[PDB]
Amino acid sequence: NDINAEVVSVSPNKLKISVDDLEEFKIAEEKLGVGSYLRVSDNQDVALLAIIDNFSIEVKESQKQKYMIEASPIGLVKNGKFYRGGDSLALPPKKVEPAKLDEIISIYSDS
Amino acid sequence: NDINAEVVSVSPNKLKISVDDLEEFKIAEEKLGVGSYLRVSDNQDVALLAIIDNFSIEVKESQKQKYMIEASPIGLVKNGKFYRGGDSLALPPKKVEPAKLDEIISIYSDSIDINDRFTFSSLSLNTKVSVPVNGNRFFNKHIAIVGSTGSGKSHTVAKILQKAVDEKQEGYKGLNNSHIIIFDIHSEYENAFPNSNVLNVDTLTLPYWLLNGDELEELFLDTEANDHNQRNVFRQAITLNKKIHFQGDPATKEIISFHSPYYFDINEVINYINNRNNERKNKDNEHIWSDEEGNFKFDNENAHRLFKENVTPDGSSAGALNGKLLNFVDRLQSKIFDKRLDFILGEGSKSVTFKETLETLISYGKDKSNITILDVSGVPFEVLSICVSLISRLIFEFGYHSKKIKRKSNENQDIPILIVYEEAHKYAPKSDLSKYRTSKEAIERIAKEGRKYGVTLLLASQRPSEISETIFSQCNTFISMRLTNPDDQNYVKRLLPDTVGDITNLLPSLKEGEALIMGDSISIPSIVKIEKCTIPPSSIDIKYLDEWRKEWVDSEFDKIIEQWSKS
Amino acid sequence: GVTLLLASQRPSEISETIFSQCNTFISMRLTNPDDQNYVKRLLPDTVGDITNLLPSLKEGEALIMGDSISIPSIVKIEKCTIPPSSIDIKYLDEWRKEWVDSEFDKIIEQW
Amino acid sequence: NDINAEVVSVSPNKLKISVDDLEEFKIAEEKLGVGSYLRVSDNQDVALLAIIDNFSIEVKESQKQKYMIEASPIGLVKNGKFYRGGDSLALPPKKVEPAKLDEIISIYSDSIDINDRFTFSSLSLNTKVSVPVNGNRFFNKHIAIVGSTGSGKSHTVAKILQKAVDEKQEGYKGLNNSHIIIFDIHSEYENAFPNSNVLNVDTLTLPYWLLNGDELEELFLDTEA
Amino acid sequence: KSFDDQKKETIQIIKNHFQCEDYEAEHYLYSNAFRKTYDISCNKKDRRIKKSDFVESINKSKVLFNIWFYQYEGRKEYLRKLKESFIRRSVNTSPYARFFILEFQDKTDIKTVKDCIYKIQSNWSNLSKRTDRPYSPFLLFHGTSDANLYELKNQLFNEDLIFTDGYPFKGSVFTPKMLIEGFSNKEIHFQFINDIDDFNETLNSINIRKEVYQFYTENCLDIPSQLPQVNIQVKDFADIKEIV
Repeated sequence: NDINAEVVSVSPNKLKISVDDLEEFKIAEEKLGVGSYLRVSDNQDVALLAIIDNFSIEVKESQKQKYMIEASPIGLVKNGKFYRGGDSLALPPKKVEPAKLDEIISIYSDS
Repeated sequence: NDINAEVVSVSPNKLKISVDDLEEFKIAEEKLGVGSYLRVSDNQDVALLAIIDNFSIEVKESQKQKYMIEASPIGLVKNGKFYRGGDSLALPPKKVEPAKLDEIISIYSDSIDINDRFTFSSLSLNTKVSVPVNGNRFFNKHIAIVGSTGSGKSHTVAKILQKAVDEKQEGYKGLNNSHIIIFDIHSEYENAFPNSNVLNVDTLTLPYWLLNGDELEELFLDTEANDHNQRNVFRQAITLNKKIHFQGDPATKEIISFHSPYYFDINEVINYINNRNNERKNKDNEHIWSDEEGNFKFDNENAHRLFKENVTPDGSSAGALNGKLLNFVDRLQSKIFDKRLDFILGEGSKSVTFKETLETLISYGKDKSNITILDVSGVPFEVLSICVSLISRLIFEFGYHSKKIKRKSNENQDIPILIVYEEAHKYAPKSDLSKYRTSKEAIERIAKEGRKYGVTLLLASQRPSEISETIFSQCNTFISMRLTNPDDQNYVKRLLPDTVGDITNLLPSLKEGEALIMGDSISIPSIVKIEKCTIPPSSIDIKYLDEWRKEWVDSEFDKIIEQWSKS
Repeated sequence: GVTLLLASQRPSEISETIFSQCNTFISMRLTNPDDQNYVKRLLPDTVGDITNLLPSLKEGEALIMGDSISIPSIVKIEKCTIPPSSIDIKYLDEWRKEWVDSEFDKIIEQW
Repeated sequence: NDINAEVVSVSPNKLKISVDDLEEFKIAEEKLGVGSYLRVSDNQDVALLAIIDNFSIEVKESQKQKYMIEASPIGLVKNGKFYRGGDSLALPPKKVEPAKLDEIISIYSDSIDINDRFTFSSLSLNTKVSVPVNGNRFFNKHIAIVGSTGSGKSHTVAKILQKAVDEKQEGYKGLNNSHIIIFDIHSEYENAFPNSNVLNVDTLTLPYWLLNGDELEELFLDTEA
Repeated sequence: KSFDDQKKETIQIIKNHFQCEDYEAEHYLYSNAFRKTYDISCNKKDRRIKKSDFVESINKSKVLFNIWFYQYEGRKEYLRKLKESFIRRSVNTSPYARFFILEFQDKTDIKTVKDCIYKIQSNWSNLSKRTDRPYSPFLLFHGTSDANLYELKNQLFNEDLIFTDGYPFKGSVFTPKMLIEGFSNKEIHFQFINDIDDFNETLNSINIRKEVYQFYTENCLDIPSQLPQVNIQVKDFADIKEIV
C-alpha cells in the first residue's frame, strides 16, 4: 500500500480524508494536491469520486503526522461509467486512493 | 432494529438527532438524505415530522461512530392527518426513524383536496410520493420557474403547461379552458406542443397603432435627442390621425387621446411631420399651405390636410419648426421601411383590426388552441421589449374588460390567462434603463394587479439576478431547478417565501430533473422530481462543429448576396 | 374630526407626506421588498426581527404599532363572521371547464 | 412539581432560566415556547415578567436534562398591576413559573383605561389574550393597514369597522354615532357590511358644480391639445 | 331519516342528557345505547322496553362492542374510531404507570398475543439511555390457564424482551417493589402482572399518575374506579393491536 488514506468524516458535500502512511512520497505531490481526484470506495467496482479542496499536514514532535484532506464528492463511478450529481452517502470509514487515469477520463469523456 | 436514532438536542427551529445503531445501511443512503423526512415520537400515533438539514458522520479509531443528524421540525402528524407548524415541542430524548410512506403522503395529500390537486411531479427522495400543489392557487398566484442552463428548466415549464392543457374534467372531448401564452425567444416550445399556434415574425402581425403613448415614443423617439418639439409633434400627428380614421360612433371621436388604441396611418404621420419641417410663416406667425383645393392656414380645422405629401407651403420667413424635425423624419423612415419591423410596421398592420389581433394572441381565431407560443426569436432586440409590452398590456387589459363585464353581469364563464415569460430578465430587468422600461412596467402591472383580472404570469429564467425584486417577489409560487451561480442563489434566498431551515442550500447540488417548489400552493417547501417530458422542448441549435467539419460550401454564397439586394 | 384609514395592497406607492401622517400602523404580510423598505423606514417603532417576519406573517397576522398600542406586538386579527367579497379566480376550476366560446366577443365589443 | 425553573444568570436585558424537573410535559409545549411569557419572583404578588427569546433542551446519557431558557424582562407585576420597563433587577436565584392568563392580559390592557379599550385582535402566540389598543388614540390619528395579496388586509379593515359599529354605549338600541366612509374600488365591502349604504355609479349623484376649477378642467378639458 | 342517514341526530340527545363531551357521546355512550337496544330486540321473548334501568345500564364505564357499527364501515374504519377517542396520544407521552389488562383466552395463539405485546411495549415505553425518567407499560392477562400463561411468558423472554412479575426467583412471594423498580429501569422492557391479586397489590405501591387500558372480549375486570380506565370490547385479540 503506497497510499493509505481513509475517510474520517462525511458531510452532505464534504469529506475528511486522513492519510495514514504515505509511503511513496510522490503521490502527495501530484495526486493529493488541491484539485486532484480521489477514489472513495471499499471495493474496486463502485466508487465515489471526490475532488480535493483543501489539505493540512500537521506534524508534531512526539505524535504522528496527521495528514488531513478535505474533499467534496462530484459523482459516482459504477464499473467504468461515471454518473454525475455526487450526493450518495459513503458511510465512513472508506479506503481512499488517487483516481487512476481511466476514471478521470470518464469524468470528462462519456458525458 | 434497522435504525436507532434519537433526539439529543432541541432548538426553537432545529433538532439534533444522534443515530446510535445503523444496521441495514440503506436507510442512510435513501432515507437519511438532506431532503429526507423523519418522524420524532415515542409512539406510532402522533409524531413530530421533521426535515433533515445537516449531518456529520465522524468516525474514530477507538471511539464509537457518531452520526449527529441536524433536522428542523416542519409540522405535526396525528392520526394520519398532518398539521404544519414549527412551534411544536418534542422533549428529548425521542425515538427517531425515517417517516413512513403514509406520513409523507399525508404531508401533501391532506392539505389540498381532490378537486384542487394538480400533480406534475413526485418527491425526489421518495418516488412513490406524488407532490400535488393547490392547482387553483398554483396559477392564480404568479409562478417563478428558475434554474441554470442545462438543468432542464424548460423541461419543467412545458410539463406544467402540458398537465394544465390535459386538465380536462369528465364530460367532453374538446379542448379545455386553458389559456397559456409563451414568449419563446429560444424557440424551444414549437416541438414541445405540436397542437398549438406558434407565431414568429413571418406569421405574427402586431399593429403599431395598438401601442400606447409610452411604447409609441419608445419605438420612434431618440432618448439622447430628447427634443420637446419632436416629442410633442408626435402626439399631435398621431392623435389627430386617430380621429380621422375613426368612422363609427362620433361620440368617442373627440375623446381620443395619444394613449387611446385606434388606427392611424403612420405613412401620413411621417408626411405630417415632414410637412412641419417645411413650415413657412407670414407676418402674423401663421403657417400657410397650398394644395389642390386651395390655400389654407395651419389650424385644427386644416390640420388634417397635411397628412398627404401633396402640400406646397407658402410663406416668407422661417417657421417655428423649419428643419428641427428632419432628425425625426429620417429616424421615422428608418423604422417603417425596416424589413425586420415588417410585422409591426408593414402593410399587414394596416389591414388587421383589434379583434383579429386579440384572436391571434390567445388563439381564439379559426384554429383554437390552449397554448399560443409567441416565437420572438426573430424580433429585433431593440424592439423586443416593446413587442412584449404590447402583448402584455393587451392581454392584461383584455382580462380587465373580461372581469368588469362579468362584474355587472354575474356570470361564471371566465377566461383565465397564463403568460409564460421565458428569459424574463430580458423583459423585466433589475436595471432602471429606459429601453426596457416599457416591458418592465407592463409585466409589473400583470405581477401586481393582474391576478384579480385573470391575467397571471410565469417568469422563467436561467439567470434570475436581473429579475427585478418588485416583480419576482409578486410570484408567490416559486420553482427552482439547479442554480449554480451564488449571485443567483443569494438573490433567490433573500427573495424567498417562508421556507424551512436548510432546503434552499440544495440549489447547487440539484441533479437532472430535480426542482424545488414553495409558496401558498404547496403544503411544504420540498425537493421533488419533475415528471419527465414525453415531448420535450428542443430548440433547433445550429451545430457549428457539425457544419464546420463539412467541406467548404461554395454554392451557398451568391444565393445569400443576391437575396440581400432583393433579387 | 375627519381622519383617514389608508388600506393599500402596495404601501410603497403611497406618498411619504401622506403615509407618515398616520400614527397607528397595521402591517400584515409584505412580500415585496420595496414595500418592506418603505414600511420599515416610515414605521414609528421597531420589533426584533421585522426584516424577516414581514414576509413571514401568516394569514390574518398583523403588527399593531403606534400611539394607540404601547407594545408593538404580533397579533391575530379576529375572524370575520361576515367576510368581504374576496377577489380570486380558481384557475384549475375554470381551466377544467371546456373551451369558453360565448364570452369572448362580448369583451371585444365593449373595449 | 409541574415546573421547577429558576434564573441562573441576569444580564441588563437578558435572563437565563434553567428548568430542573418539568414533571408535567404539557407545560413545556405551550407555556415554555419562544414568545411565551414567564413570571420571575420569589413571592406571589411582586414579580418580573419575561418573554422567552430562545431555549435549548440538552439531554445526555449520564447527566440530567439541561433545559435552559433565554428570556428578556419586559416589565413588572406589583399586586396584579403591570408596569412596563425591563430595568428592574432580580438577583438570582428567582423561581420561574409560566405567567397566568390574567398576567399576560395585564401586559396589553393595563396601559389602557377600561373605558378606552378597543379590541379587534388577540395575540398571535396566545389567542386567549386579547390585544387592545388605546381606543381614543386609534381613530383620531390616521391608520395605515398594509398587507400583501390574500393576507387578509381587506379582512382586517372590515373587522375593525365592524367592531366600530358594534361599539355602543349600554344605554340604547339602534345606530351609534360611528361614521365610516369607504372608497371601494374592488367592490368587496358590500358583502362585509350588509346594513350599509353601498353607492355605485347607478345610485350615486355627485353634483358637478361642487368641483373646483382644477377638477372642472379634467372632467371636461383635454390637456394635450 | 334512514338507517344510514338519521343516526347523527341521537348524539345531541345523549350530549345534553349527561352534560358530556363529544368524544364519549358518539363513541362510548351512544354505541353502548344502541347495543342494549339490540339486546331487547334480538331476543324473541321480551320486546317490551323499560326506561328506569335502561338509563344507568349504558354508563357502565365500558365501551361494548357493536356488531353493526363494525359492519357497514369495515374493520379499518371501526378500529381507528377507537384510536382517536380513548387512546389519545401525544408526542410527549409522560411517564405514567400504564396498565394493560388483556383478555387472553385458550383459543388465542401465542404469536398474536406476542404481536400485541410488542406493539404495547414499543408505543408505551421510552427506555432510552439518555432519559432521566424512563417508563414501561404494565401487562396483565386473564382468562387463561396458568400453563398456557407461562408459555407466553417463556417465549417472550427468549426474543430478548426482559420483564418482571415481582417473582425474581423460584418460590418467591409477590414483590411489588420489583415492578416499581422496573418502571424506572431502562433494561426492563415491561412488567408482566401475573394475576388480579398481584394487580391490586401493585396500585398501592405507586404514587405517580396511573392509567388503565383494559381490552377484553367477553369478561371485564372490576378495576377500582378512582383511577382513569379505558375498557374496550373487541371481537378477537388481533383487534387490540391496531388500537393500542
